[PDB]
Amino acid sequence: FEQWVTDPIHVRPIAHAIWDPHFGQPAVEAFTRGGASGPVNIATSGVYQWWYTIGLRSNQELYVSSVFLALVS
Amino acid sequence: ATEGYPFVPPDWAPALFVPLTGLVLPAVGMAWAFTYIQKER
Amino acid sequence: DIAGLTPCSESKAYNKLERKELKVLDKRLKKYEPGSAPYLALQATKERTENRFKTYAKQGLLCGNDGLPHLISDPGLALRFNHAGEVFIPTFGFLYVAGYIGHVGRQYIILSKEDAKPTDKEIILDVPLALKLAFQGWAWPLASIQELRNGSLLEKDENITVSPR
Amino acid sequence: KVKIAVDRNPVETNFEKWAKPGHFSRALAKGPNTTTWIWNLHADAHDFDNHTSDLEEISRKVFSAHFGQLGIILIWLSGMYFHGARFSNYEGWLSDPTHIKPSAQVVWPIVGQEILNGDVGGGFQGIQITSGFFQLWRASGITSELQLYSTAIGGLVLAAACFFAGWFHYHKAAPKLEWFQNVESMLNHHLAGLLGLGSLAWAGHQIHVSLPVNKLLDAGVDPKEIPLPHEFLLNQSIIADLYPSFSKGLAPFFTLNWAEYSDFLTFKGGLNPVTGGLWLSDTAHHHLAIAVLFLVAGHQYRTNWGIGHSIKDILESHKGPFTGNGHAGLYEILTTSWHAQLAINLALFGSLSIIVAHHMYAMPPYPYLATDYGTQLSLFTHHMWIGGFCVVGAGAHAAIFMVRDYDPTNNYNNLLDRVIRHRDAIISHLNWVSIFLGFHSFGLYIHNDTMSALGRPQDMFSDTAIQLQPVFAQWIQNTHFTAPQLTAPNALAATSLTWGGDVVAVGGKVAMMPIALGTSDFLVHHIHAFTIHVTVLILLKGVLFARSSRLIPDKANLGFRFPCDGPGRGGTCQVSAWDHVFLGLFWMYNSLSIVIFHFSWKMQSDVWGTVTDSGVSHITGGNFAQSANTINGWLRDFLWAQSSQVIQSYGSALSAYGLMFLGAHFVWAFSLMFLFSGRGYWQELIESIVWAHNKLRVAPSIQPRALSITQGRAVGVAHYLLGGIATTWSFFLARIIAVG
Amino acid sequence: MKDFTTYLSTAPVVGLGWAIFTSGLLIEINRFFPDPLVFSF
Amino acid sequence: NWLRVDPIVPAISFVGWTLPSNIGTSALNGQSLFGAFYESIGQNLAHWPTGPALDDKFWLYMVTWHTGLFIVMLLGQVGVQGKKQGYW
Amino acid sequence: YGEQSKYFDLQDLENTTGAWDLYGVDEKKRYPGLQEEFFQRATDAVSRREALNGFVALTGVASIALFGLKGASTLELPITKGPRMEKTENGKGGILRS
Amino acid sequence: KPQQVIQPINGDPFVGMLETPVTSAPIVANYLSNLPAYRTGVAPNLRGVEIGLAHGFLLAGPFIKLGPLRDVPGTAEVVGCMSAAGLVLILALCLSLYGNAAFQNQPSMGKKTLSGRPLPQDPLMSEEGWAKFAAGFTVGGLSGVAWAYILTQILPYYS
Ligand code: CLA
Ligand code: CLA
Ligand code: CLA
Ligand code: CLA
Ligand SMILES: CC1=C(C/C=C(\C)CCC[C@H](C)CCC[C@H](C)CCCC(C)C)C(=O)c2ccccc2C1=O
Ligand code: SF4
Repeated sequence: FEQWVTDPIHVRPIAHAIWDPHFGQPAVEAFTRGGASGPVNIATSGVYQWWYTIGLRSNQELYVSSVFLALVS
Repeated sequence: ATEGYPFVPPDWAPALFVPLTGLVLPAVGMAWAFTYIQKER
Repeated sequence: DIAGLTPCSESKAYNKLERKELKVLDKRLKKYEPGSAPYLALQATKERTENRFKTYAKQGLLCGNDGLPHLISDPGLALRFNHAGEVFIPTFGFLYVAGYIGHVGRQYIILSKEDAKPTDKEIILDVPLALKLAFQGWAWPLASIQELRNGSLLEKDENITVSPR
Repeated sequence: KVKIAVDRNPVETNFEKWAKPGHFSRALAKGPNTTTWIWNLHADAHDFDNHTSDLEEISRKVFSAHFGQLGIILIWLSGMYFHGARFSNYEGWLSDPTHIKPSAQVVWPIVGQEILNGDVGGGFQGIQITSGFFQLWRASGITSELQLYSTAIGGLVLAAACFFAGWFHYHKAAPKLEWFQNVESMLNHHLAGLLGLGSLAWAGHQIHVSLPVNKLLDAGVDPKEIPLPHEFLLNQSIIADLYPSFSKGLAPFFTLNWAEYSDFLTFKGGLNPVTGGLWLSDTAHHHLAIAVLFLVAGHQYRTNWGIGHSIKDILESHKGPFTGNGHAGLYEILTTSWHAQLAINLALFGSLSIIVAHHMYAMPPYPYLATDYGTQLSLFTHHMWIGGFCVVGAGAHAAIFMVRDYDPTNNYNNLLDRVIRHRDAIISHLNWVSIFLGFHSFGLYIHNDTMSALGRPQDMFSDTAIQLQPVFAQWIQNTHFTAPQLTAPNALAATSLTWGGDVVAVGGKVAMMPIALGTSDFLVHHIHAFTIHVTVLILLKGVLFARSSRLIPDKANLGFRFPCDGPGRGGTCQVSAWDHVFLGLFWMYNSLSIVIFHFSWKMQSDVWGTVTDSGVSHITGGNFAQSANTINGWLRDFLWAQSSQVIQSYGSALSAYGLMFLGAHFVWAFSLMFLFSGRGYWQELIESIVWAHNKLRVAPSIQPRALSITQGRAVGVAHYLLGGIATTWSFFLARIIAVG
Repeated sequence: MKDFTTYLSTAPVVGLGWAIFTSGLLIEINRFFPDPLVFSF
Repeated sequence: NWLRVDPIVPAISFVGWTLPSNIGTSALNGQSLFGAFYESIGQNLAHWPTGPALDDKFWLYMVTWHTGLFIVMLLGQVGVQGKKQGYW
Repeated sequence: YGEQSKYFDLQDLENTTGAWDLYGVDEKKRYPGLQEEFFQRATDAVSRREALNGFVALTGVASIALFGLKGASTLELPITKGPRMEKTENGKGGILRS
Repeated sequence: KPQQVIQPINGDPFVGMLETPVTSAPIVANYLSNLPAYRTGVAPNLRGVEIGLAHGFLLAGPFIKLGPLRDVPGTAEVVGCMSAAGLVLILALCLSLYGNAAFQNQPSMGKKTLSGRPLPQDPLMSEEGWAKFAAGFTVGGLSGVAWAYILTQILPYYS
């Protein structure tokens, strides 16, 4: 999210990391998209654009949002 | 952790969490549900 | 020149499409002697292509950004501009025949229902009455209007099977 | 004992029963009160069992029905010969078969159809045909269009004779039931007479007509100066130079010196390199030996002169202790039930059509047929599907016999009764082998797809990775390749080039080349075995449970084709054997579609292609050994790598194949209404439409009704099968015409 | 003739006669006249 | 259940000895079909860690001889039991 | 039961319904005597279904937690190894994101 | 003398089986009656010990031979064995669940061996008896997995 904030037109959104133990060695390498280290999945949900539009910048704020929504749940 | 203090994720969090929720959690769900549906009276 | 569509007579893509079709049609012409019957069929096809391109132009037809002619559907706009031949007059042209079939089917249904075992008449057609009604259906809208006012066209729902909800 | 019992004039020749369309059934003889009367009229039209309970009238009806079908087929064949005589380029194709595509259908210039008259070569335009009639007319020696005209007129004359024969043998002189029950005479006359006489006549025609014409055709002689076959027939001098054994003149035949006939009755393995088809001398000796085998087999049964075999004695004498009564009553069933004989004949006809397709794709029996990839593919696929349809109909009519003509009085402990007794064991074991084959074929496919997707090709079931080598098929191939060396020393070469070591090619294109079998062929063959086991499970379960079942004990009294027994027992929908056949039609469709996909891909990737000086290049890149192990590989490299010519066929000679493809898509998709849905919703919608037509007094006298549940299932399966068949037909023909 | 023309009057023959008439009419219109798009006389 | 089912009688093992006498030492091509089978099992025993290959001729003789054997013992069993029961 | 033709008697209905053990014997302690108590003491601590369901779950959750945390990266499973340099850019039709 | 080999069981043509040479063969009947699952007088834990030993010895093979790490030498023989042990634990859990499910009631009708003489009750058909059987099954499976492991360590041939 920070890399998306710095460059939205270039850096792709990432949804979640992919920890599948049945993955092969080319499979781990071919899914480190978005300038990441581990195997990650590209986000197409649009929450990156929405959260950049509403002023969320740092992942600390997203952590606070997650814990607040867990509390309200 | 710095700037991540709510629900601190370790580096081994996926490698540990994925097999309980793909392995142990479905097994407990299966056993509990099977004891539920087969319960007499 | 409505909705940003140039006329077919002054469209570059229309003429480029015509040149492309003439090129591929003449490509097959080089594989046959001119005195052969496939050559005559290909020549007749090319003549039909040239006649179609000529007749589609200079008739008020228009096209836009594709070289393929477009049809104007709005009445009034197709009446103020010369575009009534596209869909406006075919609308009444189809409706006349569509009302022709509906009227002769109605008269045959009415005539057959006032007859013993009328279910047989649907699978055993009678030719002289059907052909007489076929040639007595030119004035279908005139028969349809007079039956509409007097209740012979319609039927009150007290003798109509209705759902029990 | 065997005689000709014929009743003269049983039915008057008049249009009295033509006046009333509903006359065969007493239920339909009243009138068309509902719209289901029409569908019952066209459905029970040829069902002769409920028309009358007399077997003699049914036998006469089916005899003249076969006469009418024979006349129809003769009319169709005469029309094909007339089309080849008038609208064809057969004269041009004879002088150049490797460069001029066959064409025998000419369209009209009425509405844009002039683009369908493709440039097939030879100064001719028309629809490029795929039936391979030109190859047949080159094998059976035919030079000019006059001969095709004569054949067409003779076929029309014989078709009129067959229709007159049906009219005579029903309305004028109808045989009695004892005439039809002469099974021994029937078998002797259709073994020695029909098959044997036809084989001997064809062998004589090949020897006296086709052999000199084909000997002069592949030698470079133009067909214009080739002598007509009557010159070869009458004059021994002209036939003596082409074949020196004709100078002997029937001396070695009666003096038992048949080794002198080794010039035109040869025993050669392989194909003629000039044409690509089988040697006509080999086919002549083949049909002569077949005529011998059918002449000797046609004198086996006893009819009127004491000697022979009685089929009842043969059946009742073969009794083995694990079977109790052994074939005890089957003679009584097969002499009294038309449907049992229909099931047997349809099953054997369908299987033999499957053998026909396989053995034409294996050994092409026609000149310039192997290089014509379209004709070979079309023949294989068409006879494939016709064989499947005949097998499914065999199952259907077996189930019909089970429902109607089966009685428990004659059979107590025979084979049929014991098959009824242990039907649950058969169905359970068939289900087990079904699940086993399905898992270790399709799960192997899914596992290969997953290991490809997971980036681990070394864990796949491929040749590069761990492999399942078909050792038995490859050993059979090696044995057949080495069969002429030891076990058949008089054969020149191998019986086919499936297992050979040489590649034949006519006109720069590969005619037939050796076929390599790997892991992918193993997977597809066991997929085929799985699919056929499922389809035979469905058909056999429908036949076995048609009479009675643990669910519905009184299914026999409910008829063969009934929709259901109601929503009782949780819902007994599709419980009839007719619905079992209805599902077996789709399973047949899946089986034969996968089979012909395997055929097309394997032959395009490992057999068909254009030969070069630097090796042999196939149509594809030889990717069957690398892409047929996965479902995505199958999809991308067969259905997507091909069909690029069908989509771009527009504006060309084969655009009608694209139109047919999309119409087939339409009909295949339109069928799923009649498959998913039911009747009550459609009946209520029809009620609303009936109210609409009632409001302004256009109410039909015949009440509009929704289609029956069996009627709806029949419409759905018919539209589905027609759409799928036309889809595969259009795709296969467009791909094989634009490329091959 | 009556017995045969009663069969001639049933629906399948009517399913041909209308079909042959309308089909041939449209063939002759599309044949003698070319393919048009506009009804501009 | 009358444990004589599939009756083990040593008389039908005698018919398994006639086929090596009939097929074997009966000239024809080479020496015999059973003689060729004997030569094939002779040379196959040399490569004990491996087995016969696809190009080997051993499988043809083995399969042909073994279906001939199975046919002759099946027919002998059928005949010798039809004689006893009354089936002939 | 089965005197001449009868298959039902209503006092030995265990025979009437067809409940028959086709393969059943009552021979006790076929294994040698010293062999049982080695395995009889093996089962007695896990004979209860509560002790067995717990033990399977005890070896279940612990070994599952052992995998990934310690089970992976010792077998060199290709999920905790990392890439060399693959798949930073994406898009063959241009744009070239990331 | 027809030799009617195919006959119903106990002369009863009303029930499911018919006595067939697949069933009525003395060798097959003796082999099936001597299998541990049909030794009714033996305790169910002693049944489960042999059954689990045989099944855990057989289940190790495919995991070692066709496992994901089969090409890695020295480690395939341990990964296959611990995966086989995990499969044995899964089967033991499902066996215990079946023992809970199918024996929450009490059977009332005996098995009736041929020509009578039935014992009171199979201990395998009980709740605690099937629990002991599953305990014997998991102990036997673990011991068989360990035995197939040590047989892959010491060897004169292959693995
Ligand atoms: C000439 C007879 C006739 C007449 C006057 C009508 C009139 C009507 N029908 Mg009906 N219809 C007919 C025959 C007829 N239908 C037949 C034969 C069928 C079966 C295919 C249907 C199936 C049908 C459905 C499924 C629906 C209608 C609907 C309608 C209404 C919409 C108008 C329309 O064009 O519908 C469209 C009609 C069709 C698409 C059917 C076309 C079939 C052909 C043209 C009819 C052939 C009749 C024949 C030539 C007459 C014999 C002539 C005589 C001299 C021998 C209207 C009340 C709709 C409704 O409820 O609207 C309120 C509706 O949903 N109809
Ligand atoms: C040797 C004598 C002989 C021959 C050649 C045939 C030939 C045939 N029979 Mg058979 N039949 C025979 C004796 C013979 N029959 C006897 C003795 C009986 C009484 C037991 C029957 C009873 C019988 C029945 C009940 C049926 C047949 C049918 C058929 C046809 C099957 C169609 C087919 O396979 O495609 C081959 C197709 C062709 C070869 C097309 C050419 C057909 C030609 C014109 C027939 C010429 C053969 C004929 C015997 C010549 C003498 C007839 C004379 C009075 C003109 C075939 C033509 C079926 C049928 O109805 O078809 C007629 C059928 O259902 N047969
Ligand atoms: C040797 C060939 C043969 C013979 C003699 C019979 C004879 C018979 N069968 Mg059998 N059958 C056969 C082959 C044969 N069948 C095959 C190959 C199949 C598999 C498809 C079946 C499946 C079958 C079933 C499932 C049933 C029968 C039934 C019947 C009986 C009446 C059939 C009838 O009235 O049809 C009437 C004729 C029609 C309905 C016309 C067929 C139209 C089809 C549905 C569509 C054809 C479309 C065409 C291929 C392409 C046109 C495209 C379109 C756009 C124009 C009769 C005993 C029925 C019965 O009651 O038996 C006693 C029955 O339930 N048969
Ligand atoms: C491609 C479509 C498709 C597929 C896959 C199936 C699948 C099935 N049908 Mg069906 N069928 C279909 C369409 C299809 N149907 C349609 C449209 C019809 C209407 C005509 C029918 C008519 C029909 C009949 C009449 C019969 C079947 C039967 C079957 C079974 C065959 C099982 C077998 O041997 O294969 C093996 C199993 C499969 C191919 C299923 C997929 C297995 C994959 C590879 C997964 C492997 C294991 C996996 C890892 C487990 C996942 C674990 C997870 C839960 C965590 C199966 C349940 C038959 C039956 O009951 O069995 C004898 C039967 O009699 N079907
Ligand atoms: C659609 C549908 C119907 C409704 C379909 C009906 C009533 C059949 C309609 C047949 C029509 C009337 C045949 C003729 C079609 C056209 C009128 C032909 C046009 C030809 C042109 C030249 C005009 C069912 O009755 C049904 C029953 C059971 C399962 C599924 C279904 C089902 O899916
Ligand atoms: S849904 Fe139809 S086929 Fe099924 S039980 Fe009901 S009425 Fe019968």
